Amino acid sequence: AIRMTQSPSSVSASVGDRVTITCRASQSISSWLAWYQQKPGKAPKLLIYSASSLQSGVPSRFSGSGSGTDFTLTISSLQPEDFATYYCQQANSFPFTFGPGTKVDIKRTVAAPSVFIFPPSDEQLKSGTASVVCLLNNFYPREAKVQWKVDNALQSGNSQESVTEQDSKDSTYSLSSTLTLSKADYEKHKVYACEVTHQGLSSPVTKSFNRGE
Amino acid sequence: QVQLVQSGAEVKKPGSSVKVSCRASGGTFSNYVISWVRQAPGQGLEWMGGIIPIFGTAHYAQKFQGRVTITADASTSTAYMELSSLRSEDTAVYYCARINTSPILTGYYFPGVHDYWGQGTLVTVSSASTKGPSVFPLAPSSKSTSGGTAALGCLVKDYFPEPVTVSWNSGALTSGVHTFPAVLQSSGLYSLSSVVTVPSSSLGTQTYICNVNHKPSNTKVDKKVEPKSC
Repeated sequence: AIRMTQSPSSVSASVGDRVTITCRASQSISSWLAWYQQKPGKAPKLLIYSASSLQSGVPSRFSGSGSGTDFTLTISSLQPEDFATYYCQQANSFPFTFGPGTKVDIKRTVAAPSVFIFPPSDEQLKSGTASVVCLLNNFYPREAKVQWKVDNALQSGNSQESVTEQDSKDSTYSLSSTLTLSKADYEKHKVYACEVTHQGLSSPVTKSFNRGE
Repeated sequence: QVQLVQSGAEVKKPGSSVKVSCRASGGTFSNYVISWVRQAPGQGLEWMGGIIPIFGTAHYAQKFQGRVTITADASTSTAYMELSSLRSEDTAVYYCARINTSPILTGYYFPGVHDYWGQGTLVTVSSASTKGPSVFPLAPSSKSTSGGTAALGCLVKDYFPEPVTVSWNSGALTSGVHTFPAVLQSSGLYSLSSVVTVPSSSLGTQTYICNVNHKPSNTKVDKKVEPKSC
């Protein structure tokens, strides 16, 4: 029954920064609150228990505070190994419940995506399906929006995307978005357009092609 | 001493059950609760239940009651989690973890601090059978160039299970490559793209090949990527 919330959902910070994350329980849990760190492909690790007790071996730059419903995790001077997702968990009562996580990623200057478009291959089209790909390359921050348009008509429900992990050299993200239609539909329309919206762009950018060129 | 070592990855059909093991160090087994927590891909953490291994006493989250059985065996120092009537919804990494009730002396469950975790066991639930990918070119064009460089790639489509590996020109080309995380399509098969940016002048002379391996099906596809008239 006890719902756990976290804010912000994500934070951008630099090495040396002080970072504070908050957790909230839907009712009072006294000090029965734990914090965990998780990195990609790895198990959670315990940092803080009893709201403010530091787990043995955990660096003293991590610290927790709060009691009742409102709680704080503070990383006082962030190190490269601290970029990760942080989760809270109420340890008060069944069912044990976790907050949704706060991702701390690497701050750099804003970088607009380079936007490229790829029509479907000859090979694929013969086999009866058409995949159109839109690449958003080397951008920051993470937040971005792709919209697909086909003869200027907006599309919904027929596209999928994924995003790379933040690049260890340049701290950017890349994103791939795939539009999938049958060969029958694909050959009805002409203009396939990817329209991208992002902080680094002063207005949304469109890349497109004409089927059969 | 403290170690929680879990069994290997599983692929199951809808309707079947899976039984995951968590082998523990003797002191951990003897003194503490072993809790189970799962995490669906891209998602948060969800408590399933826990057990007092020396007694076999099990408490389950309401959500899983009727489908989950947690057991333990002292002669192997191991805890087991069995989830029945699996669905695609149950695709997740399944963790075992030790609950440590410090600073409280009495009782096994509260406070429910999970102080050590196993490595996780991925369970993928899907009706699909093993299948190698179809690999399509993502052709460089005048619509994939910025300044003096061109983007090109490979679409690695309709394979099961994860993973595939993609290299470029048999490994000689690493710089500026982005191989994206696979998405699960509505068909139950994965799909992935891999892209690379290169100098546009090279597209005259330099051929680019993606090398796609899918170990589960013993398949390998080398796909030559060629410019398009677009």
